[PDB]
Amino acid sequence: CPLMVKVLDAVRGSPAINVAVHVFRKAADDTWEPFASGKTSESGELHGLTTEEEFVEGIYKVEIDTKSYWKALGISPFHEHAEVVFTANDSGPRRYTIAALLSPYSYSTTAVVTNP
Amino acid sequence: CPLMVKVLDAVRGSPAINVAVHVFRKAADDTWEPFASGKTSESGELHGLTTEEEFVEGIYKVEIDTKSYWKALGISPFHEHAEVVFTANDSGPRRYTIAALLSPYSYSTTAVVTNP
Amino acid sequence: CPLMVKVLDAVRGSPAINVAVHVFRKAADDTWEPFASGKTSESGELHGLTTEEEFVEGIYKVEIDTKSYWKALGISPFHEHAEVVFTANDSGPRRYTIAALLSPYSYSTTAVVTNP
Amino acid sequence: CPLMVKVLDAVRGSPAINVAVHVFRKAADDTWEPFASGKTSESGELHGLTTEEEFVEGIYKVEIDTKSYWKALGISPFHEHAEVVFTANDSGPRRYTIAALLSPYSYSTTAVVTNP
Ligand SMILES: OB(O)c1ccc(/C=C/c2cc(O)cc(O)c2)c(Cl)c1
Ligand SMILES: OB(O)c1ccc(/C=C/c2cc(O)cc(O)c2)c(Cl)c1
Repeated sequence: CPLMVKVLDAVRGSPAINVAVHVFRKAADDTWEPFASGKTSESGELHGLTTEEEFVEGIYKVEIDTKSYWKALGISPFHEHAEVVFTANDSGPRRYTIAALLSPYSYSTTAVVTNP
Repeated sequence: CPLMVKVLDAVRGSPAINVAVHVFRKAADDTWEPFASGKTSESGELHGLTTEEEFVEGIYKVEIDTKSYWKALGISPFHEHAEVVFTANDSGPRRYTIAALLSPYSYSTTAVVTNP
Repeated sequence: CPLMVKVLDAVRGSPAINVAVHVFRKAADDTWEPFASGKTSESGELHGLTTEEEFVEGIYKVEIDTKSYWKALGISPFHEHAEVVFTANDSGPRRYTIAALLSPYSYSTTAVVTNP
Repeated sequence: CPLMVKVLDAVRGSPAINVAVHVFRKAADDTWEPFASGKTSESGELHGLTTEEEFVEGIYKVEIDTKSYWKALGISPFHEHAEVVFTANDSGPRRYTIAALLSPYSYSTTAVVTNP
């Protein structure tokens, strides 16, 4: 797929499983249109959010529901969620992996952008 | 200073200087109302955004114009901006420092929540 | 394999390719014995460092040559290398992924520990 | 203060208090000679490690006893310690802050290098 999301847990040393993820795309009217959604697998990965034909040039926001994830482990986390906003495919079609590493009061995110 | 924002540059190994920073607070209609903003100092810090009386419980968003920072340095930046969304809670006397460490394709953020 | 190393580049938004990696194991005499070595592939991954029979209980140090990596891109980085030191398999045999995310003046590392 | 060390807790969202910190300097025989050490304050900071005259160019190692920190909080910590290895260079008047952000299975570190 042209878009994949990977989530890691820095407290447990494991993939972040069952993490809800929502993708929005900025519409012409400048509002965030819902584009795709899903949940991470046993390996902390989310595959199949979209296809090459559907994943056109645009501004995208990937929202990772970190709060729900931590609450289900008894932790009262700082953030509501992690948000990643970026322009996609404005220099031709590429493959995007959005990775996040999660702690209760901190997170980091990076992007791996590759051209097939 | 119940809220401070500090921004660092992981490429140059320096404070992120003259970075635009916006704080929004979610309203009743769940809209993002502008709350405070400014530009980071020579120390990469932004103080005096708000006061203890004005900084009530609620949901807050800190938005960092990372795109403009990297452009001014001539790196092609991946993110449109860096966004940090959290709930301010009154559980005792608290002060919040929102730190962000910036790279062209990644950022990390942490909250340092302390009792004065 | 029971030990894999993954390295990402936060400046370029890509896997960190051709990164030299050395693994040491603390010997009885309390010196660091050379245990395994290798280089990351096109995907930023290093496979085949060791086997289940060889990867016994111990204290291990994984040294990632970050300086050589950046120098070959014209960057004069802060760190000599990234070092990850940890006790392995003292609670039974497990699989270890050591991940690093690299910037010129910063890096982060995490561990994904799974039980097959 | 040409060298400061600051340590933060990504789980509790707080300064890492009373953390042991050791600084070593590589000798001619390429041995790690003890150079300075101490314990972080209530602010997670360690000042007065050295002086401008004593802090000559060379290779330095900052070692943080993260294992003992997490044990005191009852989390099973992955790393034996966190280590940061860098070359101090005289290219102009410089001051170094070595920051580390700690999780049980991960840490990130950055250098803030500034001209007084
Ligand atoms: O295919 B795999 O086995 C795999 C393993 C680990 C990662 C980790 C990515 C990462 C993101 C951060 O913000 C900080 C950090 O230290 C690591 C990834 Cl993308 C893939
Ligand atoms: O004195 B202060 O007000 C202060 C507060 C916070 C930091 C450091 C923040 C930091 C954040 C990350 O997401 C990764 C990382 O390695 C470091 C520093 Cl240096 C200083």
